Amino acid sequence: HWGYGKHNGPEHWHKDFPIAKGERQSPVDIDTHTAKYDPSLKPLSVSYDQATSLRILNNGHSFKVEFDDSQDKAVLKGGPLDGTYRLTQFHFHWGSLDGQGSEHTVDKKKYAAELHLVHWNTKYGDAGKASQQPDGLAVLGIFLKVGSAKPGLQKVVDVLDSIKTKGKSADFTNFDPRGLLPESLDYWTYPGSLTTPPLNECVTWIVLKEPISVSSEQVLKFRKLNFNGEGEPEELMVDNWRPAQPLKNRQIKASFK
Ligand SMILES: NS(=O)(=O)c1c(F)c(F)c(SCCO)c(F)c1NC1CCCCCCC1
Ligand SMILES: [Zn+2]
Repeated sequence: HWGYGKHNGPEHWHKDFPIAKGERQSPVDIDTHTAKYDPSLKPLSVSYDQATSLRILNNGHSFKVEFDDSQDKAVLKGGPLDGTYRLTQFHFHWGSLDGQGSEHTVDKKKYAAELHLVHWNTKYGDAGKASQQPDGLAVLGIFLKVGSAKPGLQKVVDVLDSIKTKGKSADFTNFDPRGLLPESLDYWTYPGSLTTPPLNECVTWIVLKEPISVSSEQVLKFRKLNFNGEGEPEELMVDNWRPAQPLKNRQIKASFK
């Protein structure tokens, strides 16, 4: 199966998922000087007031916090988007060291981690259907740098010892994702893809300019997770990021400047 290692990592994925060499793959490097300010772009509307987190899983690739998306409770709209996108889950990608871990890069700079809040367009009724559409998903990406702790992340990190190995899950209620957001909602946006198999080209990416700060203690807890299932040789879950892919025939638009 696919993963993040030498024999099954990103450079191999195209064998099982030919779309890996497609025209709108993610992530990308965001050239800040080349991104076009678009005064037509709207402020992003993040309405996470009624979010209902349900569970947290270690799936052997990352961990994901999944939400109740059976009614508009936590929705994204505006920005570059037409229509309403419901939040289904968030997850992170991170590195073995603080100088790598993000999927997107900014003028080639890598961040220590990247948070993805995954939303699906309600016009398609369910996330599976939405993933088959070019405007099906909107992923809000937030960079993490290491410095001051993020208090709103602490409830996540403190639960990770309970899901150390692949397949372990736990109930995870009343987590408020508003505590993961930076002050500014200035963003870059472009059409792209899932960053893991099946790599579907179904995502409107919205990448915030302003990172959040997390502490070294917080990211050390991410790096204590394991890729392996219990009983298998121990492999620390680190460097679960896809590198930047060719921009091809895309422009990155900026909501600011
Ligand atoms: N990274 S991402 O935000 O483009 C992303 C989606 F938008 C998705 F909608 C999904 S779910 C559809 C794939 O089966 C996804 F897995 C990822 N990637 C996964 C990261 C790899 C580790 C698995 C944990 C799930 C998220
Ligand atoms: Zn992701």
